[PDB]
Amino acid sequence: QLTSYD
Amino acid sequence: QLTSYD
Amino acid sequence: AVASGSGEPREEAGALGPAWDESQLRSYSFPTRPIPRLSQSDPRAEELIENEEPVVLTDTNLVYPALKWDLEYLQENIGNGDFSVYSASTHKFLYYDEKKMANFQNFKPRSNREEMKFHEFVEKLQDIQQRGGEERLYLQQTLNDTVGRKIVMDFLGFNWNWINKQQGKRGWGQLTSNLLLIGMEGNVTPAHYAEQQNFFAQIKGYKRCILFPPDQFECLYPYPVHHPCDRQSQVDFDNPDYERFPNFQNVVGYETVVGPGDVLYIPMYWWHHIESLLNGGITITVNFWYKGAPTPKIEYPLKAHQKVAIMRNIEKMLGEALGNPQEVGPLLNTMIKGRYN
Amino acid sequence: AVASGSGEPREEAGALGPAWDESQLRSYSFPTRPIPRLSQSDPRAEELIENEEPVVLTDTNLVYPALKWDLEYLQENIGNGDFSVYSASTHKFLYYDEKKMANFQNFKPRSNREEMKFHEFVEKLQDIQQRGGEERLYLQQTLNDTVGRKIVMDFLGFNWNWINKQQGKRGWGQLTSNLLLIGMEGNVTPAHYAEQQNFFAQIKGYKRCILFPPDQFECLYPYPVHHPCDRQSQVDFDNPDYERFPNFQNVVGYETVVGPGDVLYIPMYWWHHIESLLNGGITITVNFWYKGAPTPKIEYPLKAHQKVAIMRNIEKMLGEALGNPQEVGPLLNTMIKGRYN
Ligand SMILES: O=C(O)CCC(=O)C(=O)O
Ligand SMILES: O=C(O)CCC(=O)C(=O)O
Ligand SMILES: [Fe+2]
Ligand SMILES: [Fe+2]
Repeated sequence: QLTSYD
Repeated sequence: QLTSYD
Repeated sequence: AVASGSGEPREEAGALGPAWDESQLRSYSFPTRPIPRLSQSDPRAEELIENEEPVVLTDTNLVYPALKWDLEYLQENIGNGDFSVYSASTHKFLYYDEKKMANFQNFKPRSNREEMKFHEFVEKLQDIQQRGGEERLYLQQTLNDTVGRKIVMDFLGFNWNWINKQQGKRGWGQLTSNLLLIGMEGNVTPAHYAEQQNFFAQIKGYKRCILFPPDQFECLYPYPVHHPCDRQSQVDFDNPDYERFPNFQNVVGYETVVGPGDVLYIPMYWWHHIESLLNGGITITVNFWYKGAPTPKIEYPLKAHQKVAIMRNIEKMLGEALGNPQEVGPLLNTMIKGRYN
Repeated sequence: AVASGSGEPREEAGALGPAWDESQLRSYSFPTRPIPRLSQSDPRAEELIENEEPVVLTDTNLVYPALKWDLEYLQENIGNGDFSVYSASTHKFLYYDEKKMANFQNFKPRSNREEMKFHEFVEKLQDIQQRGGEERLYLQQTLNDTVGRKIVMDFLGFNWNWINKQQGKRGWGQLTSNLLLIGMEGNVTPAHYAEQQNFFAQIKGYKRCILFPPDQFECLYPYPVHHPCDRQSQVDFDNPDYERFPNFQNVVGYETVVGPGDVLYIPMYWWHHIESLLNGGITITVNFWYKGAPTPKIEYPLKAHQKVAIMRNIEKMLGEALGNPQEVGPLLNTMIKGRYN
């Protein structure tokens, strides 16, 4: 993914 | 890991 | 050209005159276009929110019961809980993530937090206004279950039917919190961005909100992710260092002034600089934070906020991998010098 | 000071004179210390290999049966298989990964591959020497099962007992291949690094090997990972561009000249620049590539080669994430400009 926030 | 080669 | 800014000040009902005037706004080096002010029933406003673009809703009745809130009322029904209160010798209230203050020792905080009882803040405020001091206070406290019955009554009267439905139509996650913000005129919360969707409900006083889209990451220069000021711009809007931050000369913002009853939709990842008008009196605001919708099963071209997400992750991973966030920069530079730049 | 270089040329047994002399070595802008030349029975050599530092073993008998190899013998027992053969108008043989030639269109190859029969290469070589042309050839072909019975006999005579045991004591993975390299004098294989352990067995002719440790990544400037020349230095050792590659002025190498019977241990990640001595005649080499040991269950401080591993991964991930390797650089720059540099 890597295209995910938090 | 990320500290792995290939 | 189309850099109208906030536009001509609104006229308060009953010929009470202009709610505010330009002279209350600070001066900045960049242009801005106006954020649209619409009615929640207006289809456009729904299109703007869905397309994650800012918009000012004028008739939501989101926090109708709170329009009556003022220092007295609150210092009479908010309870005896503890309320975080920041201070500053300047008008700028830069925020610091304490859990990150260890990664950087050479960091000197400028605004210290201080828990206290509402009556203490109200007193400390009155006291500050007494000797005509220069110190500034900004109470920012999440609303917990320890608030008086009245405040709880007021809270229940919020227009949940409207917001919950908004949350539904946007696929958003859960409401994480409601931060109550009471601040002194002239106070400034420097430009920064959030990872959550935000409904900013103005209650008392007037606030000038300057927003920048995610695609202006290049001109705003956020601090390193592991730094305490993560998500904030390193650029001092009052004395911008064009040598260190050249693309700030290219920054273009969207602005508007919100007042009692307005609700500003600040989309996730959008930078926002917020200031309480000068000589405008204390200001009160309650915001609503929601986790954004989940991440799709991706499609190119990639959106600006997705690249920001990528960059944040890269910085995070390298920090763990190298075992020290301080090595992130030297590694990134080694990687690009003479190779990608 | 201790920049001896390869040291005084070795004297061939039987008073046959110096095997070679300085005038056969090209001239470079950086200093170098000598790579130690030891006996396989010497404890030091084993320490060097274990600590992944280069070393020249003089008595392994690794490819003893091949010491007799020459163009004739080979063009008589190697078989009728196809042999990759590169060409070049210059002495520099930069390598290009074809599968990556799509990521970069504005890339113009300098050395083209060309399959052919051994007798064709030997002829094309003789023909090249006929008209005293300037073209240069470099045959580099993996040894497959299609080689003549003799070559197979010779192969079996290699000192497997020694190498297999080396592979055992270092925990290395499996032998991936044996590349047979036959080249013309003056030929140069520009500086580059590998992700595998390498035993470089010299057979015919003399080769000057210049190695740089992994920690000199900063001074060698490898091409982007997605570029065809991935793992190679962008620096032209003959006409170094100090404006684009400032730290090349800080590069310090380890060198040595290998000849018939020497085995050079080129540790994984170590850069190596290899040149066949000028007017030294054709050269022949057979190398042995092994996958390195597995990755430990990590410990800090991190080793230089581990950071290289990290940087390669970061470049790879961003290439996939962004959906286009061409966006890697612009993203990396956005990430660091005014933030980490
Ligand atoms: O109004 C302020 O001063 C800060 C508020 C803010 O940044 C927010 O609600 O997201
Ligand atoms: O000897 C050469 O010219 C190239 C060899 C090489 O790079 C290797 O064996 O790793
Ligand atoms: Fe905010
Ligand atoms: Fe190599």
